[PDB]
Amino acid sequence: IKELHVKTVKRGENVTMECSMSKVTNKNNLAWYRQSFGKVPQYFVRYYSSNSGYKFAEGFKDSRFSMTVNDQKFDLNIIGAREDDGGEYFCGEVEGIIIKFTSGTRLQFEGSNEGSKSSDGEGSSC
Amino acid sequence: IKELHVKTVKRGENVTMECSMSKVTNKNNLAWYRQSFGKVPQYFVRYYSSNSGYKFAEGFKDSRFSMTVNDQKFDLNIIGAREDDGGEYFCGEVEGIIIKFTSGTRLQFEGSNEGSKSSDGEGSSC
Repeated sequence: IKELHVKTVKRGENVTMECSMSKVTNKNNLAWYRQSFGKVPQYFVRYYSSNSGYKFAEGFKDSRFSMTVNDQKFDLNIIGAREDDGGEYFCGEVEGIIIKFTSGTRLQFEGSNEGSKSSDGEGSSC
Repeated sequence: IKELHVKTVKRGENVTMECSMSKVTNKNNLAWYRQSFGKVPQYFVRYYSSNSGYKFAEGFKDSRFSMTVNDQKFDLNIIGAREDDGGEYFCGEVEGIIIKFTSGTRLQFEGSNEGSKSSDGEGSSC
């Protein structure tokens, strides 16, 4: 039962969550579904017989997101990396009346450590 | 976008988790998954034209687990919640090539450091 790839960084980066293709099946039932923290996972963007090769869910505005898709890949990408990006991401192919997430990813941002003037202290990592 | 039920719970508690029949489309396509923290989520138990009207994932045996499946309910029950029942559970139903998660619950425990001779030190917190 596979582990969610854990991947920390911070504001401005760019980050790539790699789902494979690769033992994948009916492309058209292939997805990502974004899960922000404490919410319920929604479908987010799907594969799409075209050049780029995807389409984001209708409910959805953000130039920052895209994917490299081709025969091997089905990766999301984000340019610069805000923080409410913070979430889990699973990529799954609905097949049957079941979806079998063949991967996804946790991306948690800052850590943190941000230029001394305002606030509490004590590091850390207690 | 629809939030998790946070359900903080005592080691030994019996827990039920709610999905509403009230608002599917087709109950032939509506199931639970369970993502153990920082794993990938997993088809877990689905709906079934049966007396009990459900049937567990083929990878799955645990007598604790059951469902209250009727006209109103698609209800996930746990006898003697223990620690590693923790995680996140969602209910959702496949619809074409998408699944749609109608709800789910972030079960957590205890809610503790349950104990006394815990502790390196502190108050708080947090």
